[PDB]
Amino acid sequence: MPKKTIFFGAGWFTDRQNKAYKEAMEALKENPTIDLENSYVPLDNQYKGIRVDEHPEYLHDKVWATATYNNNLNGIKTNDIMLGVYIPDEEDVGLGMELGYALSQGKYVLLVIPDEDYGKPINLMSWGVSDNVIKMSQLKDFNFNKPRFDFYEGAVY
Amino acid sequence: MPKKTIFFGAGWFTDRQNKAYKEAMEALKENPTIDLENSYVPLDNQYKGIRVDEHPEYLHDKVWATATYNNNLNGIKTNDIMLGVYIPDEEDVGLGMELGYALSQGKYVLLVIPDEDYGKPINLMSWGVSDNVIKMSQLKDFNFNKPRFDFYEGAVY
Amino acid sequence: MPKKTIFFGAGWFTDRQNKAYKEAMEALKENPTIDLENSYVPLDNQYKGIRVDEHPEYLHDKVWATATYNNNLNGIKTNDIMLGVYIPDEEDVGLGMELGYALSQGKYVLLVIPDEDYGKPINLMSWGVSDNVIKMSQLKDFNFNKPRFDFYEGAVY
Amino acid sequence: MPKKTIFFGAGWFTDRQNKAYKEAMEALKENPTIDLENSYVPLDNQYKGIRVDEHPEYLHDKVWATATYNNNLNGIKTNDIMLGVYIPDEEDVGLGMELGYALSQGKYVLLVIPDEDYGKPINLMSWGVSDNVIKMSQLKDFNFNKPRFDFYEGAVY
Amino acid sequence: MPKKTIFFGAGWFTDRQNKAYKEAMEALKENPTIDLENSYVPLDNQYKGIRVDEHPEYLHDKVWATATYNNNLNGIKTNDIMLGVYIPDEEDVGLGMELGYALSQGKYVLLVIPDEDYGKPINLMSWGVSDNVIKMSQLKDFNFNKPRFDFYEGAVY
Amino acid sequence: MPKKTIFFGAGWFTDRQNKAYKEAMEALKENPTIDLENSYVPLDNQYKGIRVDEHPEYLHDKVWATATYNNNLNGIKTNDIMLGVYIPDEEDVGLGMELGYALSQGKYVLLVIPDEDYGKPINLMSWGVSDNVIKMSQLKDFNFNKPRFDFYEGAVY
Ligand SMILES: Nc1ccn([C@@H]2O[C@H](CO)[C@@H](O)[C@H]2O)c(=O)n1
Ligand SMILES: Nc1ccn([C@@H]2O[C@H](CO)[C@@H](O)[C@H]2O)c(=O)n1
Ligand SMILES: Nc1ccn([C@@H]2O[C@H](CO)[C@@H](O)[C@H]2O)c(=O)n1
Ligand SMILES: Nc1ccn([C@@H]2O[C@H](CO)[C@@H](O)[C@H]2O)c(=O)n1
Ligand SMILES: Nc1ccn([C@@H]2O[C@H](CO)[C@@H](O)[C@H]2O)c(=O)n1
Ligand SMILES: Nc1ccn([C@@H]2O[C@H](CO)[C@@H](O)[C@H]2O)c(=O)n1
Repeated sequence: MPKKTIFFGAGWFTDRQNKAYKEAMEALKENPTIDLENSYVPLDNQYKGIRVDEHPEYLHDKVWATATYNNNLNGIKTNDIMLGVYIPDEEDVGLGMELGYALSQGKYVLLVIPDEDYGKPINLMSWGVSDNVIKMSQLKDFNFNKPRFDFYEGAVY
Repeated sequence: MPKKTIFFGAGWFTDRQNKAYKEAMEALKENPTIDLENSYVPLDNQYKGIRVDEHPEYLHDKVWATATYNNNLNGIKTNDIMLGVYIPDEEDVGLGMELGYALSQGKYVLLVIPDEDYGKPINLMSWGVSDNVIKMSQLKDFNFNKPRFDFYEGAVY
Repeated sequence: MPKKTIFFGAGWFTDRQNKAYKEAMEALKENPTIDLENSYVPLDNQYKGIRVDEHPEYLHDKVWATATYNNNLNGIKTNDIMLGVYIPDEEDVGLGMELGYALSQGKYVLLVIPDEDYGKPINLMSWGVSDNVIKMSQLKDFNFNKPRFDFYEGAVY
Repeated sequence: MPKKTIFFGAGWFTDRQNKAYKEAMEALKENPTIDLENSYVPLDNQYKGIRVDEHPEYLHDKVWATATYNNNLNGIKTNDIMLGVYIPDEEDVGLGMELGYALSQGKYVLLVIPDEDYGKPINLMSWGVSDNVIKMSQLKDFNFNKPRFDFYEGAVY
Repeated sequence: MPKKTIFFGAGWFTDRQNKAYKEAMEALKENPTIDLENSYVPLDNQYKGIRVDEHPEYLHDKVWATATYNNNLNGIKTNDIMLGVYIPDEEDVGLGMELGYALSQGKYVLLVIPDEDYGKPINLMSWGVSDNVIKMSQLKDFNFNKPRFDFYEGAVY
Repeated sequence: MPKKTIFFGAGWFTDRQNKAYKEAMEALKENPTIDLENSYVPLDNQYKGIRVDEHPEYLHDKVWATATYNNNLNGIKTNDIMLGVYIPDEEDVGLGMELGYALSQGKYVLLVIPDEDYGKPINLMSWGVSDNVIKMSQLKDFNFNKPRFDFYEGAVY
């Protein structure tokens, strides 16, 4: 079984983000076509250790920001597949940027939406960058070695 | 006097977005380095001239979506400069994607924030993709012939 | 009145190609949004000014080929708009490659088909790379300052 | 033995295409550096099942075309190597486009020509996009882990 | 008379670099196809207006470096043509990187070599990235509206 | 243990280059995350055999140069990681070009500097293209499966 690495695109601000985060991570743990160990998970890759939760003064530090921004781009460009954990009611400008970067870097762009949310409207441009969008319950068995193009069965605005 | 064209990146989904939209458009009309006539305004380039909020029968039309998505990419790639009307409290996933696309197309990426909001934290990834960020009241006089890189006078989250 | 430059993508290997070539060139001469003088015409930019059909000693010259190939890429990348004079029944692999290159360089990709052939099926991949396709008789009046995406009024095979 | 995946670029219209198709497929089956299972073969990836042979009404469907076009680009961008089964007498605009896309996506671009045809003239731009061109009989033993640049020993037009 | 802008690629780290710098700048002032006013000159675009050789406190400032690096990339991407003032005996790693970046941004890459040095061997990779190379005394009259590919009249090492 | 391939970017002119070359090669031989066998080493990939050491007439041959230039680009684009063996006192325009190419091709760009030299000033643009710069003694244990962004702890000019 060949395995692909992913960039774990996902917010961690809100309760719905955190729930979807935990679920997507569990699905990837079960997916035999994913090498999670060698995948890039932003939350586990805080520059120089420094946790911004505990030291918010770093949010005005240009060096911290440059390094964190660059680490994210690096994580996208050096991994096989771009994953976007996507909450239709809580769409994220940062994830959006990353989707557009991933597109430019020639990566497959997979959005994953919670089953309870699948079908709800998403932004045209999110709809368009995506090569495919699936429900959370399909993530554990998605074949990342044979990724295909498909359309969201759902609304755009 | 050389003139550049822009892509008008902006949400139109809240009252603060719409207010910023109207102000930015007025500033561009007054800027002697911008050719607004030959610029791309997404809201005037929707497929078949139809907005999905005014004709919700198009919410699941895949042809309308494909064409509108593609028209936007074309608007970014064929114009000189990428503009992002940006509300820190109401950031737009669609604009984010477009910032990433613009970066891929080698365009200058200028964010413009209402004066009342300038200085407030913005998303890391918006901070990073952007080449520069200014107050709404600076847009009318910005020299688009000599565009330069600068850091936002403001924090990220 | 702003003017754009074009790369003149066109075969010259059949009578219908050559007829379309001559017509497209005449239309461009009359289009007030085109600067034809500073446009790239492949047939005037062959290495050492020599065409391989008139001097078949060059059929295996690797230097002539490298230079002519590279001159074409340079012609696409340094001009505003990619034009493809396109015969549905006599499609050209060389033009196809160039359509792909132009896409990579972020150029508007306009196919122009003789009126007598407009509406006939074209290759899927030509249909997709193209931003738009028009009849020969529309080329003289096309506004290259406001280029937009549209679907071919026609089938694919 | 590391293995690479390919996109199987090849027409299936004519008798010469079909013969070369069958031969190239057999060679890849024998090549220990190719993972054919996880490679993208357009003919086995018809969108939503729908075979256009049996339902030609889909050739005027914009959604079918968008999806099929995108599936092909996706198959090129997500695989390691671009293969072009190339018939000098029957050159294909669609394959051409794909070669240019593959180039832009940073892939090795390998043309394979039937032994009976190797040496016959090919288009300059096909000659140029290619990183290498080989005879059909060399495909089964080509080392895809150590791909090199070389010139076609043959004519261009 | 159409005018193009340039990025002024040049070292300033030896006497021969500086002499070539001054000569190239004078030639550009006289070239009727160049808009020098709206061109990017790296030495006038250092972050905070400070040169590290005049203020060595900035030798380890990561913010100064990030901004100056980014300003240069922006200068290449937003101007029409990439110029490289090139000393065969004193080749510059920084300019080299920029040649590669310019290639990525689809810009014409023109090297200009002092007359006294024109014809001397240059690095293979400089020879290859360049679209063309000329003598300093040709820069004042070069037609930047019709830029073409040519091989250096000179060797590589 | 997954393994990545590299392009071995390094000069071989001077005594310091040759020493660093030998050391970097030995470190890669010891690194379990590198597949050196399938990596691209320019010095072992002389076109058509022809060694330029022994036949310097090839330095004025345009075909030799085209092929060697292209083989290098091909070696960068088809491998996972770009390595630059970097001597601060002897910076190389060719390596510079390759770094910029690698960046454009979405590769991780790792500079490696001799321990005796680590901390010495390097060009701004080398500092910027790099995703990371390490000392020679860290190369044997660098985890190429989890590459990260970091800043040189050293001077720029
Ligand atoms: N402080 C921050 C803010 C944003 N991010 C990146 O941006 C996405 C969420 O906006 C996430 O996918 C994440 O990669 C980050 O890493 N750190
Ligand atoms: N229905 C829609 C939705 C989005 N957009 C594009 O995306 C941004 C707004 O999210 C805008 O910047 C716009 O380009 C659009 O054009 N039409
Ligand atoms: N001998 C040749 C052959 C091809 N071409 C380029 O490719 C297209 C014609 O196939 C044309 O669009 C042209 O750019 C060329 O320039 N010279
Ligand atoms: N109806 C069609 C037409 C074309 N193609 C793609 O284009 C190439 C042949 O033109 C082939 O390589 C194939 O990928 C396709 O998939 N379906
Ligand atoms: N301190 C520095 C060092 C380098 N540069 C850029 O890189 C080239 C000179 O190496 C120049 O072409 C210039 O663009 C710079 O701008 N500032
Ligand atoms: N004659 C030459 C000259 C240069 N090179 C490539 O350029 C880098 C050193 O300049 C090296 O990294 C090497 O790839 C080459 O291969 N052959």
